[PDB]
Amino acid sequence: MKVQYSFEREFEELMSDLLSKYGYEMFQMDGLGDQLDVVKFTEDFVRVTNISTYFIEISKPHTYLYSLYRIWQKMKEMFGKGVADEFVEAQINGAVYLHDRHHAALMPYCFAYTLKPIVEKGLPFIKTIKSEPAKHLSTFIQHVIQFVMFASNQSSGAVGLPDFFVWMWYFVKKDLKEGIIPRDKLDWYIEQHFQILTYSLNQPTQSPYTNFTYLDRNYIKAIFEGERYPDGSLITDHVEDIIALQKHYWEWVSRERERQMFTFPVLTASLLYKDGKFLDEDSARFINKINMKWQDTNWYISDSIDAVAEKLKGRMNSIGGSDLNIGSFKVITVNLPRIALESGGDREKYLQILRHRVQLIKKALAAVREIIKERISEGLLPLYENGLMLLNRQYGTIGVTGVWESASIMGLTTEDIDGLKYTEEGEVFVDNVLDTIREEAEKGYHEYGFTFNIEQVPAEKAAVTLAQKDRFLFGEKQPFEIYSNQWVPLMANTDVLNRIRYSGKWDKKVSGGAILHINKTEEESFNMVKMIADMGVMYFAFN
Amino acid sequence: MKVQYSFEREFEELMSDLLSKYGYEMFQMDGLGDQLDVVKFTEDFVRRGIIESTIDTNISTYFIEISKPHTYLYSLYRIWQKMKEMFGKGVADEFVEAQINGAVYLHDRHHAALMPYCFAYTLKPIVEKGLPFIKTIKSEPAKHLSTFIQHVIQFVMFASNQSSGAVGLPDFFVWMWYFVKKDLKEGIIPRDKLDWYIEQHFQILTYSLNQPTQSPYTNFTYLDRNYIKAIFEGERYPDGSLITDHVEDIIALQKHYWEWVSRERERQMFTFPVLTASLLYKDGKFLDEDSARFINKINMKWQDTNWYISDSIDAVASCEKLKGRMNSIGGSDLNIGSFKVITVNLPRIALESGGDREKYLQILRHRVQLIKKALAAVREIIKERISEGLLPLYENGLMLLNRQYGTIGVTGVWESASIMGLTTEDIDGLKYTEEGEVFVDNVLDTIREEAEKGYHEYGFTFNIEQVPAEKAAVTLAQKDRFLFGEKQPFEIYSNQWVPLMANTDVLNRIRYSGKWDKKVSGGAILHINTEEESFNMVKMIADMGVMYFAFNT
Repeated sequence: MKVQYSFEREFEELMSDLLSKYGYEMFQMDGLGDQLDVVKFTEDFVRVTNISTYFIEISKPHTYLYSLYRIWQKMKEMFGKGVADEFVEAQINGAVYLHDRHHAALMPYCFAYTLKPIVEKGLPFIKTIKSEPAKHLSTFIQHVIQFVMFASNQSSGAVGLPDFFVWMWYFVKKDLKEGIIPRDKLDWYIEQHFQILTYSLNQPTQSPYTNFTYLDRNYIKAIFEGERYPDGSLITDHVEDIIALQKHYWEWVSRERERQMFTFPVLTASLLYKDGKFLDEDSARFINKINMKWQDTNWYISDSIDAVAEKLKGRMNSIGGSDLNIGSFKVITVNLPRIALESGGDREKYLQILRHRVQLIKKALAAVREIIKERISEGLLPLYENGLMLLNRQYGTIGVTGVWESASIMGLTTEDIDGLKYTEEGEVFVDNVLDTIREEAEKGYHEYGFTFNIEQVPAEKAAVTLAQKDRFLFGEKQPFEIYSNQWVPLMANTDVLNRIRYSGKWDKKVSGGAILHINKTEEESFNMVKMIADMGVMYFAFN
Repeated sequence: MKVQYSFEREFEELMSDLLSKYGYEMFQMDGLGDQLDVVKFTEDFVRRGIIESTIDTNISTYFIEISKPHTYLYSLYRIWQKMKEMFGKGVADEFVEAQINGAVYLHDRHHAALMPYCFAYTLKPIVEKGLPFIKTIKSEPAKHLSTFIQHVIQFVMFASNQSSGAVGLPDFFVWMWYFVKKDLKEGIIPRDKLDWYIEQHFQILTYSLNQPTQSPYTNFTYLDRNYIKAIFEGERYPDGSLITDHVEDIIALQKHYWEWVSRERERQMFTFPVLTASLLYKDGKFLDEDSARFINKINMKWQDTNWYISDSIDAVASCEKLKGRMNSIGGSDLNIGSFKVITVNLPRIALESGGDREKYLQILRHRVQLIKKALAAVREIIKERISEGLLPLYENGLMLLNRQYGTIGVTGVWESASIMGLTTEDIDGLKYTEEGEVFVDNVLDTIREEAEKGYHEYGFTFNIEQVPAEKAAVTLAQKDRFLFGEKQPFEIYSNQWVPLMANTDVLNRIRYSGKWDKKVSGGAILHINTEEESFNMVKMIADMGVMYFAFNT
């Protein structure tokens, strides 16, 4: 049988032309080949996973195809047919990578939420039961769990809870005062509620992506200045209890991750660091100590808290450490190796193409944003209507991947005694690439009325597929089986100091939209942490 | 674009022929017309929210619905393949034709070749082994109540996505009692806050089970002392104590939930779990009169609990021909379910028969015979899915295929009778004619005979259910109207022996349920629109042989 999908004529024409240009195997590589054949898909699938996976996966080609089409329509409406055509061509041939493409015309990527609207209003967007604002710890924890479950299904990416412990403390104290618990059973009641939360957030084939952030004293003071709990108390008056509550959780998981063997929430510590020292050295020494066991907390370093006290400021990171009330509605990544391949070694041409493609990506992000707005107006994204997800606090994200491979193809990498590295010219070249992307991102605000950011994305699948497409198009000229999601590859034989220095040079140019992975005593570890923080690295972890 | 789905030639031929013979409209009615067009489907979906507001769902609903036409089409194809393998091409073609034109109704059709319909579980494996079919986190057997509750919740969520229908937990309170007592003994709770700790876990459980568009369908059963003693004779808790030694603790805990739910159902307005009380009733009286009077009392407020009446506990004793009640609304016995329901469109046969009852019965027998084969095919497919490791509920002994019926469903008994000229109106309201009652008897007895033969024919047990048919009642009527026009005057077919809305004396309604509930072994429900008054009426209904009923308010 053949089934009719009812596209506009011009889109049909476009897809026919692209098919003729690139062949069926490009489409197959893009996930628009056999994958759209339900019988093949189903019979192949049915040969760790169970049936629940099937119903999730079966529709992904189809909702991708619809999303591509819808984005094309909106781009045509906004900028004209040629632009829309060019974007579709770029997405299908792999010059760019639309993330969560099966969701791109239906819902947004991620957000790091505050729990205040929950505490104050409960969960009125759910009708199957009425949920009065909580008044005890058990209710609060339930509500939080349900909120996470609901948000994971209203979005494609991470659910961040950086101020979780702030609001948890309040219900701990309130419960304590009203004698719901015996004091001698406080810690048991706390750890119980940790267990309930942690257990519920590690349930399926894979768990939703959540983030916790250990806020230091500076961040707590800065974020919640003036703000009050429900009882009228000032939040800033309980900084030491909130800290105490966070440390308890951190200690608890390090013991418990052995036993119960869970991943989430992904843990980040946010520390204000200036002039060679931590402004909250206690918290820093605590995290440094805790991490000794598993190295399970990511180090977030900042030199300022102005961002967290219409152009958007605040850190956005797909792994963790996204600031409170910050996110991204969509990421679209630039294939930098493609551009290298298209440039033929000419760096001027490289930068002209880069610039042009980043400009296209902005137009697509704008179009996606308009579609999200359409979804909101259609009553489909209640997290917006209920002011939990804020569109004015979401970036459009320009992604980058394959910086190293791109530089390599340009002949700007080498190897000396200290292993693999960029050449001097290669460092200048990366400087220029990143400065160009920055320039365009910054122009974006005035151009389209919302803020753009940049991230060196994890690219778990993109790093493979973009490489495959480039190999398909450029053959032996593209030697890499996979593109890199760090400034210098994880597997690379290179001195740790170079790695660190690169991160110290380039992390700032993406405003912390990157991570550094670095593979006998506390003071040693802490000396290293300080050394890395001194060099300007904004987000890192040891393995 | 035109997208290829890779069917065998015979199936494509068949579908094209059916298309030529019935027209696109029938396919559109069946869910295989414009619904397969992702663009039309999506464009449609995103403005229903606009129409909603004009008249008076969110994006999470989109990803659920978009694939249903497609997984139904695959399921139909797969069932056709398996039926061709098992019984030959003519049968398979016949079944596909019947399914598409509305002679039968395949339930959960978008799931039918992928997972089973329903089960009423025991929580013993969860208590003893935890949730080892989940890998995202380790889940050792619970030691405390809070953990037990969490595990039950996650089990429900997990099982709800491994099946299409209800998740029944008949012995929930049996196992919850244990953890309550255990935490009381070890001083986890202060005695003086014991009731508070319990209600907190009633809250947690109940919140979570009413908290998705629509919540998973769950069932609770108040087991009377007879059921508890009969089911759990010889069984022990993890501490080695006999469960039967705790009958009065289990009862008290069950009454506590029923009381709390009644008080709380108003405040929070939730629906689940669906409450049934299972009561042993013999020769004019409740064998557990205490529990019956309690239920009677607590129902005075919302009538939120359904009455399950049985004359025997033999079936449920210890829990190869399968015995035990199966009901899609509530009251399925412990360790009972159905892997699939396929309903016979009885009005269709009325229309086909032209008024002749022997023709009617010949066609019916043939249809039920075909349905049996379809159910046998679906069963084999589920077994394939099990061997492919896709249905861990079976691998971990929570879902039991040998404890699952293949279900022959029925809908439109009344409308079928009316089309046949076998209904009327007398002084006590609408009713069957004398000949109509015999006709209904013959229908049910014929299905019964075929069901009983099926066991020898196919090696598993068949049951019968007068299904709720929330959608089938409309679609079947519509299709019949499309095929037969004004000879099918009903906008909707009925899911009770007598239409809920019909002006007919309660006594007749009761009488009909008393005549026919047993023929479908309790696969039906009777809705009927001071305390002693209520109790007397309950007893009057039970004496008449009604097996499952409720009052509406």
